[PDB]
Amino acid sequence: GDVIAILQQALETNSFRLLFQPVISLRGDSHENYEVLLRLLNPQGQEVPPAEFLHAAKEAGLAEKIDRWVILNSIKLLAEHQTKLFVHLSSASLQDPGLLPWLGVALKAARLPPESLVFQISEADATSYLKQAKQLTQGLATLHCQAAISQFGCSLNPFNALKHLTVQFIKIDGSFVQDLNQVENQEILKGLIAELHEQQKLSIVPFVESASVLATLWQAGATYIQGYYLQGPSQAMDYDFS
Ligand SMILES: Nc1nc2c(ncn2[C@@H]2O[C@@H]3COP(=O)(O)O[C@H]4[C@@H](O)[C@H](n5cnc6c(=O)[nH]c(N)nc65)O[C@@H]4COP(=O)(O)O[C@H]3[C@H]2O)c(=O)[nH]1
Repeated sequence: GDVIAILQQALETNSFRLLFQPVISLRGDSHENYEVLLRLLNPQGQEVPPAEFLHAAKEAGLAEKIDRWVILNSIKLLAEHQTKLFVHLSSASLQDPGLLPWLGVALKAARLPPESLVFQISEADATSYLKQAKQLTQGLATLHCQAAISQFGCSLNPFNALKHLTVQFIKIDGSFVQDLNQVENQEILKGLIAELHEQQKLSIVPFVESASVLATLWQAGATYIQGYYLQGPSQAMDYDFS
């Protein structure tokens, strides 16, 4: 239609919804972690997935505003439990010199505890905008936020990026848990996890949709898992982590 007109209006009328998908600790950590996922609410009140609007938003100069809406609301809902939220950043926000100054004031205004937010950057974006990702993640550390790289492991030399960035969590690409009946894929997954741990990064493995995969990941040493098998995205944070 005019997705752009709809987005412009949505940003001014709270016509978005946050969903939450729990991230589960396998090694005894007590935080109640959730990933925040965004849905646009169309004029009929239906949830529309990021695939249908984030691209057009960025091209129309709206991506930073969408990220600020998500972050502002995450900070709020959080404030309302040892909860930690994983929040996505678009590439536009990576490049935005105003993000850090604004985030600093936004955190203080809600009186948010340290280590409450983890900002997620895709591997592709971390690599494409390496200098900006370096600066942003260093700044996040100064503000006592954490950071993560998601969709990890698909670039030619995925570990090189970590030489430059300040990140505590690494969320590997969902492709790595497909076809785990093949021993080659088991070995690839195990090696990836092992190398992340050598680098003292916490591994998160998503797309867990089966007991065999859950068990394989647990034996491979993954520090956290996520997937429909545990719980899909929901409007409420009521997962039983205990
Ligand atoms: N097959 C399968 N799928 C699963 C499973 N568990 C979760 N998913 C879905 O897999 C996608 C994971 O997010 P992402 O791909 O890393 O990447 C995200 C991220 O790049 C972007 N995104 C979503 N929310 C936000 C947001 O708040 N801000 C920004 N900047 N980007 C967002 O949109 C992408 C897609 O998000 P979603 O449509 O919510 O789609 C999500 C999630 O709903 C599973 O076990 N199996």
